Amino acid sequence: NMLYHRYLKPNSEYYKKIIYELNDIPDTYAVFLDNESVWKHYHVKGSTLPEQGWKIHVTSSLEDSKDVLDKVARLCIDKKIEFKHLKDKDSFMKMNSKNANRASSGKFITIYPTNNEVFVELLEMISLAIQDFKKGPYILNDKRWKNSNVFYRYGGFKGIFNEHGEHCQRNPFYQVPDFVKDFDDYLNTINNSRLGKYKIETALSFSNAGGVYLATRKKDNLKVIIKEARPSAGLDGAAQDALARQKIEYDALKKLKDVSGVVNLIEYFQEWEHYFLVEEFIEGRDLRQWIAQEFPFFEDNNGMSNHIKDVKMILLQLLDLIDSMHNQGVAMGDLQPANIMVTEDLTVRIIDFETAMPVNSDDRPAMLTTGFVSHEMKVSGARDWFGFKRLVRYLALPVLTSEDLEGYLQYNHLNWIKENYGYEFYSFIVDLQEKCDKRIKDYQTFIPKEINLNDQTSDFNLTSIINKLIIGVESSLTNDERFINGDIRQFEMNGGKFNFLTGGSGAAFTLTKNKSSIAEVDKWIQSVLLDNLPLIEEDGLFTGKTGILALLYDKGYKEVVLNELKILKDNINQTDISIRSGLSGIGLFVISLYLETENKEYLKLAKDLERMIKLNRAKDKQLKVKDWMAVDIGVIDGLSGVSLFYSALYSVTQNQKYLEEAEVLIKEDLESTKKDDVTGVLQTVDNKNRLLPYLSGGSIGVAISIWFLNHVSGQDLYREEMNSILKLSKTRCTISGGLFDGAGSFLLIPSMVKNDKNREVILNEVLNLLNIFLIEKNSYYVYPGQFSYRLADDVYTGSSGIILALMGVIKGNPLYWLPLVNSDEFLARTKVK
Repeated sequence: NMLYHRYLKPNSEYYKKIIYELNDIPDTYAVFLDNESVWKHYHVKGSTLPEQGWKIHVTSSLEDSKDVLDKVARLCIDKKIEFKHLKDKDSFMKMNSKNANRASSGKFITIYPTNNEVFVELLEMISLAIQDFKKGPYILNDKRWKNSNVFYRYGGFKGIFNEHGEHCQRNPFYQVPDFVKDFDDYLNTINNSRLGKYKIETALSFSNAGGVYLATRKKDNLKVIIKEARPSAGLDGAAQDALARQKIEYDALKKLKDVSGVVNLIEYFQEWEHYFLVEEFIEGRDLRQWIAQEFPFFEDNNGMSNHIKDVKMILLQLLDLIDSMHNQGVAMGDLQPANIMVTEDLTVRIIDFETAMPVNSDDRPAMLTTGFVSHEMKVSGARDWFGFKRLVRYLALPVLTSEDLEGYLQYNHLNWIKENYGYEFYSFIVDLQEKCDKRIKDYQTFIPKEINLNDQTSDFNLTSIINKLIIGVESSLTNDERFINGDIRQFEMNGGKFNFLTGGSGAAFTLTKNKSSIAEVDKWIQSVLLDNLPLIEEDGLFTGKTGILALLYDKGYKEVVLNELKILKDNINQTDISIRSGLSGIGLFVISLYLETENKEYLKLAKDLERMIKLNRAKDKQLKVKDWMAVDIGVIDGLSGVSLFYSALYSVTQNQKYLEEAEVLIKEDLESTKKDDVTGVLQTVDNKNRLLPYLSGGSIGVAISIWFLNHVSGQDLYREEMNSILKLSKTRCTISGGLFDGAGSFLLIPSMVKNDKNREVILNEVLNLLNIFLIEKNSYYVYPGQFSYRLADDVYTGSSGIILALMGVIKGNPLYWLPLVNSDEFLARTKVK
């Protein structure tokens, strides 16, 4: 999810992507680099090393980090010792940023002396060469010498990979082996309170920069936040350490001690070698959390006026607070929902000022929160106001957007606010907006956009939406190998450029269903794709070859598909049973091919795949998840998905066993659901205890599997659960718009509803949701990808997924997003009898 930032290349509506070598190496060394690892390996001579011994770590500050590798590595070659170091300055940053993992932070060079003797031998003569230098980050994993950047401790050298996941331990603190404890006592002997007035209960968070600690002042009982900043550790894009940031938080907290909204400074001192900022411990939630917990996501016809109250209250306080801050010449330089807190009585507080900057300064900040920023703002104070301006609309409609799409989605958003709230609240928002507009004009020449709401209208005609999204896709063909722009996964994942989920086949399949762009599709299939087939190892329905084979077969490439089918069993991944990428998805494809060709060899293969699924299930009951957005419940990556396979297999088999299995797999997924007490809506429960509606990981997925179970068998099982899931149609707003993870999921609800009067309401509800996202551009429609930061045309997040869902509604086909052979006939062919 944080990966998205890497794909916000300037001046594009699409997701597009934006060394420590030594001097004169002796031939006695083998050098291994890394397009994978952070480590640049140095193997010495020919002989390998002990599995575990005492190792030396060398840390280094930034100012001159090159002068510490130019020296230490050469004594690692004078004595001919084995070592490894970070690849590049870039890799240095990842290990030594605020963000970095403390466990192995600081570690720049790792030296491997064999054991005991050469270790102490080395550790001394290193410190003679690197003694006249700036100190680097202390490694909280190791022990230190004097004022030395030389560290040490015991651990494995070349970590084996075992059953429980060895790596032979590196922990946030210091440790001792129960084995070689004796030699530990040796070096012990060669090696040469202000916060005592606080009782530290617990720590909220730690980081590479330091901890944040809940403490009660010794005899006073006042709860305080204690913010640690250890020097030179936790670097910024700006190359500023934890300290420099802390002594900017300090300056600001005083300078606005008079503002009662701002957190109040208690004290600020030094200790061991660290620096501590003590502040007043505030109770409530950030606006992100407040929105998550308090926003009326479910549409009840008992009004939404309560929320209008609280928003108006919160925003006005915030308007005051920002004015106060700007009086004192300080801009809180990251104005966005994370940094605004709000107590149980809804008192607006600002808590972190590490990003504070003098208003009137035109310096690029270290950190920009996409969604609450614009490249138009060139001055610190104006950045605050723009933040607030966007935050204003956000509390009304909590749906992120980037500057690249804001030109479109402001229409959709503002129109939504009116249609759903009073005109009074619409006009409140739009006034407070323009109230911000020229608080900006104070700091900089800013000539704002003139918005007329009647220039964009929301669309509820399925044929119109499908037609216009198609015309969009046709107008948006890349002339390259991807065919369409899509999610970042086109670049991040194997086969992502070609597969059904994020690649060209998704669009080509969709365009084919709408009889559009035949020549463009034929060109892409012939010039690209067929040549890329041999390079896609994965067989997955969405992620790999099988979804592509569906496209290919429909388009007339029997010979290719039939040869692929011959190869399909022989080498088949068997650890994975999901619809996304495992045996269920493949099996579903294989059954569809059976139905189309009536070749009984495909039925046999389908039964072989089932046996593999049975085996996998027996082996262990833990599902394996490869995508970072994958969740082991529901239709895409869990057991509901596998039930799709059993149901389909049942249809071509008439064998009750498969039907009973289909049922059991749904039952199992239903155990991880939770019915809400107020609103009677059923959702799935994540492992992170998140509640999910979406097609990917959510209850809409489970409903689809119930529907298909019922479709093949002529039953009406799980009606109670079903009815509780269709109630999700009352959802207003979602984080994102896409079929898998966003609004598009909800389009699948109406396609499951038999009677029309009930359907038409549900359809209208879900089209209200779609219309937050559906972008009018030129004469046609396009669609925002994940987080509405850029447009996407793929199935996973973009317009192709929407089109398929919408055609699903028309056809009463909740399975229409699956890339199956034929598929216009699939329901008819799998129906009961």
